[PDB]
Amino acid sequence: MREIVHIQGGQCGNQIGAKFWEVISDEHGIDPTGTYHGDSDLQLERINVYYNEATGGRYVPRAILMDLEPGTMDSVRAGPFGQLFRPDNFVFGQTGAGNNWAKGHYTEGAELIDSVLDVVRKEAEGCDCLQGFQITHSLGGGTGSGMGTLLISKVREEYPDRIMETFSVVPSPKVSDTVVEPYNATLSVHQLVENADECMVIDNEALYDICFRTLKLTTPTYGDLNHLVSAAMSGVTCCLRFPGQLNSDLRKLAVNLIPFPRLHFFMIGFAPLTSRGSQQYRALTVPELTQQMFDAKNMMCAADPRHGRYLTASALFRGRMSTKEVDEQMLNVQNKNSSYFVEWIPNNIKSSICDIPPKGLKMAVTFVGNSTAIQEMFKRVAEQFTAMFRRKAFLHWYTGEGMDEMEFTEAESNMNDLVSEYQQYQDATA
Amino acid sequence: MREIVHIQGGQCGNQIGAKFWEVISDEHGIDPTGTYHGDSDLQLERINVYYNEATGGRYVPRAILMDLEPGTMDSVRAGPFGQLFRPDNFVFGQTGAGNNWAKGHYTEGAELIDSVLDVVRKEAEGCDCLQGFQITHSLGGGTGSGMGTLLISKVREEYPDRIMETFSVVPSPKVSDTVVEPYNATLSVHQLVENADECMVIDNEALYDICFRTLKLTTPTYGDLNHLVSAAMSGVTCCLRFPGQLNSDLRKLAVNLIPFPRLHFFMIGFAPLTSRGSQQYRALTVPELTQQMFDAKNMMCAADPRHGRYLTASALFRGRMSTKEVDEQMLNVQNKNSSYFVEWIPNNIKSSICDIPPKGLKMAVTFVGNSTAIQEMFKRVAEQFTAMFRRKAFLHWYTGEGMDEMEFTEAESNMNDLVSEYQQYQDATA
Amino acid sequence: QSNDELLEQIKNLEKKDKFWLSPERYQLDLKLKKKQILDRRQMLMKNR
Amino acid sequence: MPQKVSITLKNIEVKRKEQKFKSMHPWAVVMFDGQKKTTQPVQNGDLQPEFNQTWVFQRNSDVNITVSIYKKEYIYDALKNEKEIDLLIGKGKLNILSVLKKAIQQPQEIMVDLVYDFDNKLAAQAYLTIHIQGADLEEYR
Amino acid sequence: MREVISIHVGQGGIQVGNACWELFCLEHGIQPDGQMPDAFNTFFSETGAGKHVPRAVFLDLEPTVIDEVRTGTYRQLFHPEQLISGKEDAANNFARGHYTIGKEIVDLCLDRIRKLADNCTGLQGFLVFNSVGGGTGSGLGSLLLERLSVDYGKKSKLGFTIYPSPQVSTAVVEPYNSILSTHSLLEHTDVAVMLDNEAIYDICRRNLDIERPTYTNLNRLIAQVISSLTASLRFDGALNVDITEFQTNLVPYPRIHFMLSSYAPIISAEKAYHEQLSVAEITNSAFEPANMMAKCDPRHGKYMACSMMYRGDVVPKDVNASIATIKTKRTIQFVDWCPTGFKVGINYQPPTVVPGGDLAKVMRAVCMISNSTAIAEVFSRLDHKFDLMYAKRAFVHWYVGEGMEEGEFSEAREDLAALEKDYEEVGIET
Amino acid sequence: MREVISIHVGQGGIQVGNACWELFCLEHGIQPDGQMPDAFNTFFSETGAGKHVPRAVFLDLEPTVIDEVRTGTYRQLFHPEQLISGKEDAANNFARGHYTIGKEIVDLCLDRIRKLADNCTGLQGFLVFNSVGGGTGSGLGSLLLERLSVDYGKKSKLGFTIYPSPQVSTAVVEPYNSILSTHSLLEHTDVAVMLDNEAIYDICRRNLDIERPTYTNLNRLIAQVISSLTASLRFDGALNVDITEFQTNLVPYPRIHFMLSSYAPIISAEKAYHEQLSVAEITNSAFEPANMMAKCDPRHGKYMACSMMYRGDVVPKDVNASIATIKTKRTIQFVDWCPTGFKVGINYQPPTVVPGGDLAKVMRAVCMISNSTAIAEVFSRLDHKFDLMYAKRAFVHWYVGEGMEEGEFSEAREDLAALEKDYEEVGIET
Ligand SMILES: Nc1nc2c(ncn2[C@@H]2O[C@H](COP(=O)(O)OP(=O)(O)OP(=O)(O)O)[C@@H](O)[C@H]2O)c(=O)[nH]1
Ligand SMILES: Nc1nc2c(ncn2[C@@H]2O[C@H](COP(=O)(O)OP(=O)(O)OP(=O)(O)O)[C@@H](O)[C@H]2O)c(=O)[nH]1
Ligand SMILES: Nc1nc2c(ncn2[C@@H]2O[C@H](COP(=O)(O)OP(=O)(O)O)[C@@H](O)[C@H]2O)c(=O)[nH]1
Ligand SMILES: Nc1nc2c(ncn2[C@@H]2O[C@H](COP(=O)(O)OP(=O)(O)O)[C@@H](O)[C@H]2O)c(=O)[nH]1
Ligand SMILES: [Mg+2]
Ligand SMILES: [Mg+2]
Repeated sequence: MREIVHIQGGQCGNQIGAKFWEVISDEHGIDPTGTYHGDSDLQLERINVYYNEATGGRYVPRAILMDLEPGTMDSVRAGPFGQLFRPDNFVFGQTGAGNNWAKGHYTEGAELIDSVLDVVRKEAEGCDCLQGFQITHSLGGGTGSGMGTLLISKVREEYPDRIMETFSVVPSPKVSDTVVEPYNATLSVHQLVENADECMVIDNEALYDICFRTLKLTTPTYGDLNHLVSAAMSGVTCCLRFPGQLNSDLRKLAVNLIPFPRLHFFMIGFAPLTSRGSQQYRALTVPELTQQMFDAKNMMCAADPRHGRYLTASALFRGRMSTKEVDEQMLNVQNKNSSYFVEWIPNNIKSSICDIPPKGLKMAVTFVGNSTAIQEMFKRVAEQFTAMFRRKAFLHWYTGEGMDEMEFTEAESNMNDLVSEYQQYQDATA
Repeated sequence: MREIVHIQGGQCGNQIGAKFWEVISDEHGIDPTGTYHGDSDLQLERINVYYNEATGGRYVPRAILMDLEPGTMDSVRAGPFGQLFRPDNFVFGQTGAGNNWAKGHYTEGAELIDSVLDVVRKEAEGCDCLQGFQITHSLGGGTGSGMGTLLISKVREEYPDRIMETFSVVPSPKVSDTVVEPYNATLSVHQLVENADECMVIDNEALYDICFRTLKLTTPTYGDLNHLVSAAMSGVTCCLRFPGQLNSDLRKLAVNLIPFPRLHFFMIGFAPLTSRGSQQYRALTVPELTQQMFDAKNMMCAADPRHGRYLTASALFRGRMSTKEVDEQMLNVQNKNSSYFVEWIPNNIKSSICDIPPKGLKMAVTFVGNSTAIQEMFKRVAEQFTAMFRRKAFLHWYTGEGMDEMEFTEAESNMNDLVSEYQQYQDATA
Repeated sequence: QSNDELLEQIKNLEKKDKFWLSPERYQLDLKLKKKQILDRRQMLMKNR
Repeated sequence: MPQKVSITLKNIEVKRKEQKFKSMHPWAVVMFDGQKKTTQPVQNGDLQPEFNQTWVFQRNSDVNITVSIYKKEYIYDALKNEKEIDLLIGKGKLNILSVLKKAIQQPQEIMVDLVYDFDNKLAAQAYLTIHIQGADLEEYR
Repeated sequence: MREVISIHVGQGGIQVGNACWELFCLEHGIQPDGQMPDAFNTFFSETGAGKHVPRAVFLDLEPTVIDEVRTGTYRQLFHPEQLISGKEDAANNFARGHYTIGKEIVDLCLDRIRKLADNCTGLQGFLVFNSVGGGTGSGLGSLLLERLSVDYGKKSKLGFTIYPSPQVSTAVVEPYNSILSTHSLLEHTDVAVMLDNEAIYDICRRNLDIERPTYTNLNRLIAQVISSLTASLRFDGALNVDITEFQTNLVPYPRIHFMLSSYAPIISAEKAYHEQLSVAEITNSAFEPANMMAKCDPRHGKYMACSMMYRGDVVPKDVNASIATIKTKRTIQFVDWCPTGFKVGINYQPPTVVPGGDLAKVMRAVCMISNSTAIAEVFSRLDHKFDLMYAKRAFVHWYVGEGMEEGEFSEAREDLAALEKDYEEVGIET
Repeated sequence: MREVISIHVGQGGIQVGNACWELFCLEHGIQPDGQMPDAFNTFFSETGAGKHVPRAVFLDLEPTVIDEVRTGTYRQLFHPEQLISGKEDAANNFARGHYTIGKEIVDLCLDRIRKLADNCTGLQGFLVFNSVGGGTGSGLGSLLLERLSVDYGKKSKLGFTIYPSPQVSTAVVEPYNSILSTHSLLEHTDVAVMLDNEAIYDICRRNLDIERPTYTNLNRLIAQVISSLTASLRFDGALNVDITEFQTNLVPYPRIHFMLSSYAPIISAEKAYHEQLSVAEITNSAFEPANMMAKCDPRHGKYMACSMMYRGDVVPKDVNASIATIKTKRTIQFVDWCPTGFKVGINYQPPTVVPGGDLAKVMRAVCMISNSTAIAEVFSRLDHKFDLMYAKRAFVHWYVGEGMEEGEFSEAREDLAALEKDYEEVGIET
C-alpha cells in the first residue's frame, strides 16, 4: 500500500538510479536475478512499495527509464543489477538534444513523450493506493532538464492530488562541465517551482568536498557520489517500508516542512560518515549523530547554512534508540543555536524514529532542512545567466527551434522574484 | 452436434486454411496421419464439430478446397498435415482468372461451381445438426473474390435459416500487391453485404504492424500472419467444442452483436501477445488481458477504434478464472471509456468463459467488436475506386466478358450508401 | 457553461431517469468535477 | 481540357434479306473511348429502325467509334420458360480521324458498315451525325 | 499442367533463344544431351523414357544460324524437324518476308505449332522473340502473329522485340520495317517489351565493367530477365503471379501495352560480396533511370503501373517497407487516376548462374516490368527518322517491287500519330 | 545506432585520411584485410559475414594518390567504387575545381553519399578533410558543402581545414583560393578547426625531438586528435559528449565557429616514463601557447569557450582541481560575458599506439578544442597577402578564363572585412 513509482531521465538521473536500485535491492536481499535470499521476515512485508510481482516468483522494479539517446541505457543494462529493469520500460530516441533545452522540450521531447507517458499511465493506474512519484534528473543537461520538467507538468495535470518528489542536481560554478549550463538551469527552475511538491538540490561540488574532507579517500569517482546520493534517497522513505515508533510518510513531511506553497527547496545530508581508518575509533551515540547532522560541511549543497536562518528542520533517525534522548538532543540543538532559527515559528524541528537500521550500520540519520541560505545558489545562477544573456551569446541555438527571448525574460524575472520572496521571510520579525 | 463445415477458396484462403487446420489438429491431438494421440478425455467428446469418422479409426476434416488453378492445392498437399484432406474434395480448373473478377464470377467460375456445389451439398445434407458455414477468402484477388462470393449467394439461396461466416482480407492501400485491387474489392463488397450473416475483415498491414511492434520479431513471414489469423479463428468456436461457465455458440454472438441486419462487419484481435524475451517478465492476469484486448494497436485492422464509437463488443475468455473479476473488469473498461461507447444502448459488452485454455497458454481472450470506425476502410477503397474508374482504366478487361459499367455504378452507389448509413448511427443521440 | 447550468442539467436528468446512474449523468458529473478543480486552481493562483 | 464529341445515331438500314424478322425490337450500342451509350428498343422496328438519339462523349485518347446493333429474341429454355436474349445483328468501327477536319467546322453525316461477327458479311449500315466541340499549349508549358 | 511455347524467328531471335535455352537447361538440371543424369513441364515435355524436348521452334530463311545450331553441343536436344529453315534470305526487306518468301514457309511453322499445341493441356500462352530491324524477323513475326490471332483467338502472346537504338544503328533502312512491324503488332500482340541494345551496352559497361562486350553478354541478361518473369510458374512462392494476370494489372487500355523493363542487381563476383545486397538497395537500384533496359528516361513521364518480381529469401514486410520509400520520393510521380500502382510477386528460388558468364551468384534479385508515359519519345524519334527519307521516297522501289502497295507506308504513319496522340491524352490529369 | 561519414578530398585530405584509417582499424582490432581475426558501428558497417567496410569516400581529380591507395596493403579494405578519381587535375586553380571539372564529378560523389546515408539509421553528422591551399581540394570541398547544405539541411558538418602558415608556403597563389574557400565555408560549415603546418612542425621539433619530419608525422598527430574527439561515441565514459552537443557550447554566434586545437601529452618512449604524467601537468601543458596546433598566440586575445576532452583513468575531482588552477592564473583571461567557459568530457579508453610511430603509450591524455578571439590575426595576415597581389590584378587571368566573374574576388574581401569587424565587436566588454 501507499507505494510510489520511479521515473528517471537523462544520463545523470540514470546513473543515480543505477545505484539507488542496487542499494534498495541489497537492503531487501534481492539478488541481481530477482530472487529473494533475505534473512528477516520484515524484508518482505512491505516489498510492494518499490517492487512488482511476476510469475515465477521474481521481482521487478516499477521504474521508467527515458533518454533522448540510447547509449546510457544500453550501458546501464550491462552493469550489476541491470537485468531487474523490465525491457518494455526502456524508451529512447535516435537523435538526442545536445544539451539544448529547446530541443529537449519543444521539438524532440514533445513527440517522444507520448510513449513514455503511456507506460507511466499504465504503471500508475494499476497500483493499489498511489502515494506519489519521485523524479531524478539533472539541471545541467538539455534533454534531462527539458523532458523531465515537461513530464512533471504533464503528470501534475493528471494527478493534482498526489505528491511529487524531485531530486535535482543544479550546475555549480566551481565544477563546470558545460558552457550552456546557466541557460537550461534558469529555464528549468522556472517550470520546477510551479509543479513540484518537493525539490531537493544536490551539488557535485559539495559531494567532492565531503568525499575529500570527511571520508578522506584519495580518488573520488562518480560511484561514490552516486552511493552517497543513493543512501540519502533511501533514508527518506525508510519508515514507510519498516515499522517504527513514529511512522511518517512523505505527505507528513510535506505538511510539516513547507510553510508556504512556493518554498519547497530543501538541502539534505546524511550521517554518520567516517573514514575507513577511523571507523573503529568512533562510538555511535545520538549526540555523535546529531552533532554531525547539523554540521555545515555535511550538507549535500555548497550553500552555507550559517549564512541564514532555518525556517524548519526534519530528522529521520534509524535503529533502535530511546525517544527521550532524541527529543532532549533536538531541544538542545535548538537552544544553543537560537540565532540561526527563525523566531516567529516555535518548535520548528520534526523527528521520527525507525527501528530498522541500514545494513551494516547500527544507527543512521537523514536530515532535511528548509533554510533561507539556499538563496545564494539562485543568486549566482542568475548572475551567470544575466552575464551571458546581455550579449545574446549562444541564443541563436535556442531561438532557431521556436523559442524566443520573451520566455527568457519571464524566466529571469520569476526566478529573481522567487529569490526576493524567499529572503523576505528571513528579515521578517514578530 | 451443431457442427460446421469448412469451405475455402483462392490462394490466400488455402494458405489460411493450411494453418487453421494444423492449429485445430494440434489442439485436438490429431497426428498428421489422422490418428488420435491426445492426453485428455475432453479432446474427443466434441470432435464431430470439425472432423468426420472413417473406417480404420482415422479422422478426416470436412473441408472443401476450390481454386481456378491447381498449383496452390498441389502445393498444400505436400505440406505438414496435408494428407488429412480428402482427395475427392479437391476441385480445380485448368485456366485461372488472372485477378479478373469478371472471369472468376461470370465466364469461368459459373461453369465450374456446379462440381464444388455438388460436394458442398453432399457434406451439408449428411451432417447431424447443421450450425452453419465458415468461409475464408481474399478480396484482393479475382478468382477468390468472384467464385467465393457467388458461392455465398448460392449457399444462402438453399439454406436461408443457417448461419454464414466469412473471414475476408481486404486490400489495404499501404501494402499493395495488385493494381486492380479496388475494382474487385468494390465489386465483392457489394455482394458480400447482401448474403453474409457475419463478416470479419483482416488486413495484412495490421498484421505486419502487430508482428513488428508487439512480438518484435525481426523478419515476419506469411506463416506468422497465418498463425495469428488461425489463433483468432480458433478462439471464436472454442466454447462450442469445450465445456464452460457460459457457453455461447455462433448464433448467440449473431444475436448480440448485430443491431441491424446490414451492420455485420467486425474487426477482431487476440490476446495475449508477447515477445520471446519478455514472456517471462509478464504475469497473466485478467486485468493484463483486458488492457491488451482493448488496445488500439492490437486490432487485426488498420482502422483506429478511437476514431469512432463502439456499437457493441464481445469477449471470449479462455481458461479457468473467476467470473466476478471478469464482470467487474468489463464494467471498469466501460466506465473509464464512456466517450467511445454509444449511449442509447446500455450494457453493450458481451462476455463468455471457457474452462479449456489453448495448448501452452493458461489464459487467452478473443475480441469481436462492432464499431463505427470501420467506415474509414470503405472510404479509402471507394476513393481509389473512383480515382481509377473516372478514366475507365483497365475497364476493357472486365467489359470484354459480358459485364458493363452499370454494375460498377450500382456497386459504387450501394457501397457509398452503406458507408453513409453505417455512420448515421454514430451521430445518433437519445 | 456555468457550474449552476451543469448542476441544473444533472437535476433535470435525475427527474427524468428512474435509474440513479445514466451514462449521460456520469459524463456531466465528470465535467462538473473537472471544472471545480480548475476553479479551485484559479483561486489558488489568484491567492499567490 | 477533355474534348466533347457529340454523336447522333439517326437510323440503321438492315441489308440481310434472309432474316425476314417477324417483329424486330432493334436497339443500338455506341461506344467511344471506353464510354458506352445505348438506345431504347424500337417497337415494331422494320429493316430501317430510326433512333434519332444524341450523346455527348468525353474524348481522352481513343479515335474509334464502335456501333453495334442488337435485337431482342425470346427463346424457350429446357424448362419452357421464356428467356429474353440479345442477338447481335452487326458491328462497325469508325476512325474519327477520317472526319475530324470537317466535323469540327460543322456536323458530319457518316455511314458506318456493320458486319456480322460470324461471317464478316455486311449485315447493316448505321447513319451517324458527328459534331466535335488546342490553343493553350504555350500556357501549359 | 501449365505450359508455354516460345517462338524464335530471325538471327537475333535465334541467338537470344540459344541464350535462354542454355539457362533453362542449366536451371532444371538437364544435360545438353537432353538426359537427366515436376517443374520441367512448363518448358519441356517427357518422351516416356529419358530425354526431354523443348517446347520451342526456330525459324529463319537464311540457313547459316540453324546449321550452326544443328552442329553445336545442343544438336541432340531439339527435335530435328522443328528447326524450320529457308533457302533465300529476305535481306532486310520487310515486303519480302511478308509477301514473297515468308508465305511459303509459314504453313510449315503453323503445322508445327499445331503439333506442339495438341500435346499441351494447360497452355498458358505464347512467347515470341524477334529483332525488329530486319526483313525476315519483322515480316515473319507479323505474319505469324496475324495467323495465330485468328487460329487460336484469346490465347495470350508476349513479344520481346528489340527496337533500334536512338543513334546507334547497324542498317540504314531499319526505320521503315520497324514502323511497319509496329503497325502490325500494335493490334495483334498483348504485351510488347522494349529491348534496344544501347541501354544494355551502357549497363554492361557501368556495372559489369566490360569494355568490349559482344552479343552473347546482352543475350544472357535478356535470358535472365525471361527466367525471372517465368519463375513463378514452375517454383513454389509466397505470392504467385501468372501470365494471364497481366492485362488486368499493367494494361490500362487495349492500345497501350508497350512497357520497358529493368533488372537488379547486376554485379561481378570480384566486388559482389563486399556489400550486403539488401532488398531496399536492390529495389532502389531497379528504379534508377540509368538501369532501364531500354534507352528511355522515366523522369520525362508519369508511371501508369509497375509490376515487379522478386526471387530468393525476400520477406514481404521488407518489400512493403521499400515500396513506401519509393512512394515517398519526389522524383518519381505516378499518374493521378492510379492511387496504387504496384503489383508484387515473391518467389523462393534464387537466380541460377551460368558457368563462364558475367553475373555472380546472389540470394536476392528483383525484376520490374513498368508501364510509363515516357515511352512516346522512341516513337517520336523513329517517326522523325522515317519522315526524312519518306519525304523523297527513298528506298521505296525496293518495297514496291516486292508486291507491297504504295499507300501501305502512309497508314502506318497515321497509326503512329494516333498512338502518340493517345499517349498524350492519357497522361493529362483530370 | 550512431554513425558518422568522413569525406576526404584532395591530396592532403587523402593523405590524412590514410593516417586516420590506420589508427581506427588498429584501435578496433580490424586487420588491414578488413577481417577480424559493438563499438565498430560508428565508423564501419557489417557486411553480414566477415569483412567491415569504412564509412568513408575518397575524392581527387588527379589519379596518382588514389592509385597508390588501391595498390597498398589496404587495397582490400575500401569498396572499389567509392574511390572516385578524375583524369585532369585542377592545378591549384580554384575556378577549375568549382566551375569546370568538379561539376562533372560531383554528381557521382553525391550518389555515393546517398548510398552510404541510406544504410545509416542514427547519422550523427559528416566529417570533411581538405587542404585549403589547393585547387581541387578547396573547390570540391566548397561545392560538396554547398550541395550537402541543401540536400540534407540541418545535419551537422565538421571541417578540418589546413590553412597556410604565416610565412612558410609551398605555392605562390594559395592566398587567393584560401580566401575564396573561407568565403564559401563561412556560411556553410558548422565547425572549422585550424591546422596549419608550421605549428605542428614546431611541436614535433620541440617535443618529439625529430629534426627531419615528413607529412606522415603530422598526419599521425591529426589522426590522434580526431580519435580523441570521436572516442566518446564508441566507448563507455563517465561524462559523455556528442557531436550535436557543440554548437550549444562552443559557438556563441552563428558566424563565429573557427577555433584552434591543442593536444597533450606529446612525448617519446625514451623519456616518457621518467615522469608521472599527472593530470594537472598535462592540462597545464595543453594550455601552453607554444603547444597550440595552429600558429596563433592565445595571449593576444580573450577566450570565449573551452571544450576539452580527457581519456584514460582520470578522475573528475582531479579535473576540477586543475580547472580551478587555470582560472587562477593571471596570464589567461576569459571574456566578460562568460563566467564559466569549460566543458569537460571524461572517457575510460586510453589512447592507442601505432607501431613504428612517434608517440609512446600513456594512460592519460587531454585534447582541447578552444574558441578564442585571437584567431583574427590569421585572417588579417591572409587579407594583407591577398591585397598585395590583387592591387595589380596579378594571376587573375588564370581565374577569369575558367568561368569565374571579375567581381567574385571583391565580395570575399568584404566578407573577410565583416568577419574581422565582428570579431572585434564581440571581444569588447560591456
Ligand atoms: N540484342 C541483339 N540484337 C541483335 C542481335 N543480332 C542482331 N540484332 C539486331 O537485329 C537487327 C537486324 O535484324 P537481324 O536479327 O540481325 O536480321 P534478321 O532479323 O534475321 O533479318 P534479315 O536481315 O532479313 O536476316 C540489327 O539492327 C541488330 O540490332 C543479337 O544477337 N542481340
Ligand atoms: N598537413 C598536411 N598538409 C598538406 C599535405 N599535403 C599537402 N598539404 C598542403 O596542401 C596545400 C596544397 O594543396 P594539396 O592538398 O597539396 O593539393 P590539392 O588540395 O589536391 O589541390 P591540387 O593542387 O589542385 O591537386 C599545400 O600548401 C600543403 O601545405 C599533407 O600531407 N599534410
Ligand atoms: N553524480 C553523478 N553526476 C554525474 C554523472 N555523470 C554526469 N554527471 C553530472 O551531470 C552533468 C551533465 O549532465 P548531462 O549528462 O549532460 O545530462 P543529460 O543532458 O540529460 O544527458 C555534469 O555536470 C556532471 O556533473 C554521474 O555518474 N554521477
Ligand atoms: N496472410 C496471407 N496472405 C496472403 C498469402 N498469400 C497471399 N496473400 C495475400 O493475398 C493477396 C493476393 O491474393 P491472390 O493470391 O491473388 O488471391 P487469388 O486471386 O484468389 O488467388 C495479396 O495481397 C497478399 O497480401 C499468405 O500466405 N498469407
Ligand atoms: Mg539474317
Ligand atoms: Mg593534387
